[PDB]
Amino acid sequence: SYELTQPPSVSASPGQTARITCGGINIGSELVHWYQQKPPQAPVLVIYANGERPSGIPERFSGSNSGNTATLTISGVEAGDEADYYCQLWDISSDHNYIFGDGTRL
Amino acid sequence: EVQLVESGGGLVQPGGSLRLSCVASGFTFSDYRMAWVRQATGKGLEWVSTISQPSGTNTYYLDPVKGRFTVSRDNAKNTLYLQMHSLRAEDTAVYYCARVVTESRPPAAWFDVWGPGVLVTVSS
Amino acid sequence: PYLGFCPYCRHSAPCFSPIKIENVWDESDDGSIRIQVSAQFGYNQAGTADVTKFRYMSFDHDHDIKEDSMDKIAISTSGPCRRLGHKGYFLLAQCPPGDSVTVSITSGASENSCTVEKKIRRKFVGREEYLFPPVHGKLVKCHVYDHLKETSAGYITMHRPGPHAYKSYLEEASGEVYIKPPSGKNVTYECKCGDYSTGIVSTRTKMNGCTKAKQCIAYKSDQTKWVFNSPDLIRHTDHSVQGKLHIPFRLTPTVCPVPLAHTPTVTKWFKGITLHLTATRPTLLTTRKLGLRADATAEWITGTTSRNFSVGREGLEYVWGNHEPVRVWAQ
Repeated sequence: SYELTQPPSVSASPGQTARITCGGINIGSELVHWYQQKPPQAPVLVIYANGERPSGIPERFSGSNSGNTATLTISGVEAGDEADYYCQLWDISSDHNYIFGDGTRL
Repeated sequence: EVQLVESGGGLVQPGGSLRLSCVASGFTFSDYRMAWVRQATGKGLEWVSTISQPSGTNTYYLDPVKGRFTVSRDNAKNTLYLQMHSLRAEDTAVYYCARVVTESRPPAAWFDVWGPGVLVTVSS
Repeated sequence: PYLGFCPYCRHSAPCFSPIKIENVWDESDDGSIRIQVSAQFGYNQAGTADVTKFRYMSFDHDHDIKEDSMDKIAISTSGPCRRLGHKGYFLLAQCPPGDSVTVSITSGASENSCTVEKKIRRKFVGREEYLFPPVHGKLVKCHVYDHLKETSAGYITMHRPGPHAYKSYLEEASGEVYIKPPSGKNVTYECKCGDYSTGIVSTRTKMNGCTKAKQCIAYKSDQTKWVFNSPDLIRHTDHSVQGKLHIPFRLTPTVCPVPLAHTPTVTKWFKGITLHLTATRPTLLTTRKLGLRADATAEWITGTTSRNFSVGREGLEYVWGNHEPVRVWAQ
């Protein structure tokens, strides 16, 4: 069973780039997915398959995954980016489990 | 428009049972795998169960909810269902019924469409 | 150290082999040609640099990487070629002219050869055809591949290895499908016998509801390599640029020797000249008037001959082979 760890918080004024990290053992060998949430609204997928996005996601969002770390990079932060962010993976050797991260607020 | 709408939740006693319904519209209900996912108040999202397509032969569940919660589907009315039995306090949460998009190679699954959700509370 | 679908094997047909050529370059003035294959030259199992041996794909269901020595590789287009250098995917070699290029690995009687069509013609520099660089001649500007293997003509990108399916991982017994991974290896399996279902199994494992082995697939979770973006391999979905390696043997500038043709003998008549010429090989003669109209002429000549060329009061200029321009003015 993989354990997904993200920083509990990240602080970012608007204008620069913000990185949010998901940590887990050997997660670079799997495909991570990043979801963004404004509670109580349902979250929204922003990254899937480590490098690519659904339609409508602005160009500032990008994702990467390597070794033991996945990274969500948000260039030019604005007030609207202040949200909760959850990293996700599908550990299929563990009976098709869908493992999420603890979460990070911006 | 692709839309998923939940219903059936509410207040139940511990040890009780409930039937959450989720009606789907705007897409071929029979062509996609479906799931129920959970969020407790102030906690993160957590996966509950998945039912496959088109007949939903293989059903997968989280470890504590095995033997008590059952997913089912009907393609005729395009409705997903989750029956719960022997409900406990920590089941109190908002459930989203989610359409599943699965890509074969590498095996990877991520959810694309979610309903607004429905709350169940389990308290005495 | 991946495998490419080489069009021409040892025998006659296409196969999947480590030694597929997927591109060839010959622009160098000296005739040296740069070749690109899927093997890793100068590298042992772990990839440590060592010229004497190389690593490549293995014809087995585990498909590990196995290694061999330099002396057993050969290259040939019409006659045998000479290896000038090797690094990773790339080779540099001097070859006789031909219409195809072949690389052969000779593990005893196991002689695996891949051939690909490419018209390589004997090319020269200067204004005189010659077989060989003359011992004496003008030193003219040329461009040739630098023998230094640490150079870089550019960069090529590689990505995560894609699927590598097998049916030895699968087995059929009494109309049921089992997966048999290699010992101690977690092998990713996925199948559809009605419902689609995935997973990872590290041991001899059953699957239910399945009667045909064609419906299921299994393959190792091998991310421990990087593969060139070849057209012969089905690809990983996350095909981001995951590595850039240099293109050794940069096409560098230098000076080359070129011959000195026969010195012409001028025979002059009224407002005109008669150049007696000798040139064993094709030599380029060019001329042009120095007035309003150049009236430029060019001609590649062999043998011995004579050319009558009118010269006017304005004058004439001519270049004979690599010699310097010569100018004349009539009366």
